[PDB]
Amino acid sequence: MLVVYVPEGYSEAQKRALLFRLAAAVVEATGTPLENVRIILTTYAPADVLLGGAIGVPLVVILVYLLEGLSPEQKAALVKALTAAAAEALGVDPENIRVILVPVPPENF
Amino acid sequence: MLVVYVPEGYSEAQKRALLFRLAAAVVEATGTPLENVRIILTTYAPADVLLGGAIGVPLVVILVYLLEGLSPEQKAALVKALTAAAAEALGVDPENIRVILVPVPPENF
Amino acid sequence: MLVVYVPEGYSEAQKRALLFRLAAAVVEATGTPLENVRIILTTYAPADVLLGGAIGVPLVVILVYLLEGLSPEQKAALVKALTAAAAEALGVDPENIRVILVPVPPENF
Amino acid sequence: MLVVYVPEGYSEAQKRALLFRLAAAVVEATGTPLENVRIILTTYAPADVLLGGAIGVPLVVILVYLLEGLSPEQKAALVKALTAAAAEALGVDPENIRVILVPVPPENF
Amino acid sequence: RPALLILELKSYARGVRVADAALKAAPVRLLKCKIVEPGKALIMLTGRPEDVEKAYKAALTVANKGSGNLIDSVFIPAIHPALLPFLLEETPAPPLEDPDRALLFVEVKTVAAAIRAADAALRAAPVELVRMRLSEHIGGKAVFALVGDPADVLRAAAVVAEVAGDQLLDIAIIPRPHPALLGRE
Amino acid sequence: RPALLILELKSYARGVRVADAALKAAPVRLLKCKIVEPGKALIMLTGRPEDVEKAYKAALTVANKGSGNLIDSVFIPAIHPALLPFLLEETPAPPLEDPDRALLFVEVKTVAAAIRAADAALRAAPVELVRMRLSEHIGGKAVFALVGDPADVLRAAAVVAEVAGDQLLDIAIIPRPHPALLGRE
Amino acid sequence: RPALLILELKSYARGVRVADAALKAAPVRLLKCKIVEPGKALIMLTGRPEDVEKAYKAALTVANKGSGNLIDSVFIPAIHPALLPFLLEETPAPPLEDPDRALLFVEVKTVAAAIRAADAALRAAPVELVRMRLSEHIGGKAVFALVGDPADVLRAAAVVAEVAGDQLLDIAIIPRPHPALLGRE
Amino acid sequence: RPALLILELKSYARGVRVADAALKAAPVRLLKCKIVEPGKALIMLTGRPEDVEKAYKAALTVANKGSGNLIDSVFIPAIHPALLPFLLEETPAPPLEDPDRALLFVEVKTVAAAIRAADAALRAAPVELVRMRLSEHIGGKAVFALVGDPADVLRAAAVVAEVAGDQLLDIAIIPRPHPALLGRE
Repeated sequence: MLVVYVPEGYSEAQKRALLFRLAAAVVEATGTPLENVRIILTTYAPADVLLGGAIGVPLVVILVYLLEGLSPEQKAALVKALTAAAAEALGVDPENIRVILVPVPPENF
Repeated sequence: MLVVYVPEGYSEAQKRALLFRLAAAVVEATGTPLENVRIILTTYAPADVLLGGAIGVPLVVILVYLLEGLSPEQKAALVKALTAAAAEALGVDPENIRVILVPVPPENF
Repeated sequence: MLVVYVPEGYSEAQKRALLFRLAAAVVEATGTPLENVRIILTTYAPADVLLGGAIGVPLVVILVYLLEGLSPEQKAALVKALTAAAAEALGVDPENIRVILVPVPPENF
Repeated sequence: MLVVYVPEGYSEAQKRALLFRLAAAVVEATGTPLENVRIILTTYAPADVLLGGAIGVPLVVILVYLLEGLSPEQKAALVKALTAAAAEALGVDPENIRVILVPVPPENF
Repeated sequence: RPALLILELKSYARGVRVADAALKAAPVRLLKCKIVEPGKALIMLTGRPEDVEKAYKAALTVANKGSGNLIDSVFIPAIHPALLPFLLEETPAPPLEDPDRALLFVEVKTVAAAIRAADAALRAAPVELVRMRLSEHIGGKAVFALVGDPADVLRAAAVVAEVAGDQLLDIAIIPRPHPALLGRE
Repeated sequence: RPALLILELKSYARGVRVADAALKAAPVRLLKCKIVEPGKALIMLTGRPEDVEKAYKAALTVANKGSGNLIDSVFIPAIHPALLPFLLEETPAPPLEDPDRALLFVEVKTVAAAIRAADAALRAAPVELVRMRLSEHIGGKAVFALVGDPADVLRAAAVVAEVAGDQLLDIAIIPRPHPALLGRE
Repeated sequence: RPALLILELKSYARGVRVADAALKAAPVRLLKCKIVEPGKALIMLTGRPEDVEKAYKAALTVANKGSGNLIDSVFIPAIHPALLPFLLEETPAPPLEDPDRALLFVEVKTVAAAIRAADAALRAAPVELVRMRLSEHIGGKAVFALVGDPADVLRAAAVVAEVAGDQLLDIAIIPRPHPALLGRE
Repeated sequence: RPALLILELKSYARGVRVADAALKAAPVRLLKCKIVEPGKALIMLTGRPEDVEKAYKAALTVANKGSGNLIDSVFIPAIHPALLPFLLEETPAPPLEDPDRALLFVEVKTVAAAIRAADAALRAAPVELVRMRLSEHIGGKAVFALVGDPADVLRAAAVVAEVAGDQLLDIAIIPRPHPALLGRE
């Protein structure tokens, strides 16, 4: 499961390409087939978020739910790939993309 | 805490019955009173999600936050009950319902 | 009594002249004064009538209620006069005008 | 000549099929070619007719103008065919269809 | 398991007419052919299944269902026993014996669909009626309360919501009574 | 009596996808998965009755019928023999042998409902097709002519009008041919 | 100098009917009774002058000209010889022999008025057709190119503009070709 | 790496004129100056880079780009080899040899931007075309399918979406074929 929080005001082409590129990065990094890769995202109001004493500046956040058994190095590879993919997809500086993932316990997923 | 992500285009009666049936399943499975059962859900744009190389197909996701001390068998019972309840509530095949839960640590909830 | 069924889509001048000419023909043929000559007509929808496997083609029908004692030859004279009058009045071929009359019994009129 | 009085509120497809079926019944029963079979019908306001102390209930009436020389048995065959055809065409009970015909004298038609 | 036929009409003289025609066809007894607030005619009939059914289609043909004169017409072949004491007269149900039983309350605009949902819930869910009211001193609404186990009450709520659909106007759930409303709800 | 499945779609890539999924589920052969004027995807499949049916519901679930992407979807378990030479390829029918046979012609907007009406007429009325054309060099329309006895032709016209309903765009009846159009109609 | 009759209809079954009636009246041969893009029926007939004329008025009476079913109906008693190779089939004209001949190109919405303007220009101006196309793979338009002397080409352009009037959709004039388009225009 | 020039026009006589002027300026060969559905003129030219470029600006000056007569004009100096067999004629690609290769399909409204996106994807992504179709029996659309590795296919999809932008009308991805559509997609 992926949930991505993004600001509003993006063209349908832009988020469409964002979806394709994120799927590409995930599949190439973790090596899973397309059959088990799911992605979901939603937007928030521009006048709604705060970023370090500033309000209205854009901020993209990534949340991942991933299964254990992945070594830390490939976890870092996933993190870097996701960051670069999103940044190139929407041309926003990497300081505005915060990526976070959670190890879903094997008894849990 | 429950958060359910659903597509848009559902009648108020439909999601109302969905809420009632989900509450029913949760209460009957975990045995908790109605006083401590909370459920929340929201919708996303149809042109917004990807499902295995397809865009626009519906996909329902369930997120649960549950306290430890529950044996795996009753966890599976909860999972099955939630899946069946949602599927019958909205008539969508179970392959389109992904259910996920998280054990909130006792020092955390 | 006269009742004429006609299609819709005719100018007020056209049916007005049609009325005058029909009255003229009736009076000159049967020799009755204007005081006892009455004429009535109505229209029907174009998408409403069938004419020999065709629908929408125009078709004018004449119905007369006439008293006995008129010899067949003058009945034929009335029929011919009415046919020619209507045909010249609306410029439609005589094959599209069907004229019919009924002898109202003397104990009946 | 046929004139059929019907209520208003019928789909164009419905009266179209009604015309076809009535023509079928007439042709098959009296054995005349399509070249001499003519049918006409019109509608009346629902708030306009009375039916045995009831106002607004639908009532279909058939009027036929037919030439003599037809034996009573085939006249009854025509009557039955027309009744059944109309009833099946518009799904109204036969008690609401009144069929009537008139023998147009040979010196008259 | 007896049957029922319900007729909600606006042209209440036409409702009189259709009731007369229905009993012309069939020897079906009359339960109530009366006008109620806000000025709508309500007709209730019962009898033999096939007799009720054929009278029903005769009435449908007579009254021209679908032209706007008929608000709702509900047919049902099998009806619950506990309905009869409620339908015939205001029969107070016995007071609740277990305080744990949660309560369910609904509200829909039309009585015909109200009892349709009631019967659907009864068939689908083993639940018991307590209080009920139809079209009297109400402005056209109708109410009926349910009680029972949390799981049973919730599933019955789901079923009744599904059946009522857009006819529904409101719904509510009471988790727990205590003697200040237990019997005094 | 074989079966048929017809799919008229606008998002023709989505039509490709739904066809792929349908054959994922079932070993149903493909007849035509092609785009036609004015830019609509047409899919025809045939096979075993139950196989076709389950593939059909799978395709309906996949393509989300009712959301506007699907113009029409027609399922049929039993199909007429003379359909196959017409559907597979443009097969000219033998010339009419009796000049008395009147002619019938129809026109509806969508091909799926067109063949639905054709099959309904064939089941209801013993009539024989002569000329037919589907979605090619037409702008999306479709035609098929019928011949036969006056009574049979008229009853078939009534049936086809009833089935087509609002899908119908035009209808016509030719009473009599003569050699200048007999074969040259 | 043979004659021609052209019929552009929208209710193409009605076009079939009117063609059948026209040949009922007259022994006039058929050239093409076919539908074309974007779904319009085109009918071409030829024969004896008086025969064609009386068949024409019979067809006008049958089809109820002026009610919107008839896009255009053009009658002509005398037609140019070079038309026949163009009308019957796509006949490529011989390549231009003099590079000095300027070129003329036109475009109108309806084919009937297109050939009406063509015939009017031919009668008024001695000019020769080269390439032509009617209602096929075009969306309903029609084209025909002309070549010749500057003065003749310009006067023909004036005449064709006058005749076409509002039917015209576009016009253009090419002053000079050179071998990269001479024959490769 | 040859070049290409593409011209999509509505006033197709004006398209003829601009093509004539373009070859007036330059000895650039002609690929296709033809009208297609739904009645739009398509012009394709190729030649020396500088020659093509100067002819292109001459044509832009002649046709008054930006006034609405020109739907799209795309210039490109370097074109992919595999394009030529596809562009010149319908050349069927060899069947896929590895079933693992996922499939990609796109759809945009205009052919010029379609091939612009195709070339952009080819430059950015090493992917291979399989099936393609342009402006024929389509109503103005155009298609081309791609195959290959999941990562390559997905990145190519991203690139083509980015380049197409609002020109895009639809896109789809097929994860896996199996012999019932492998070659029968």
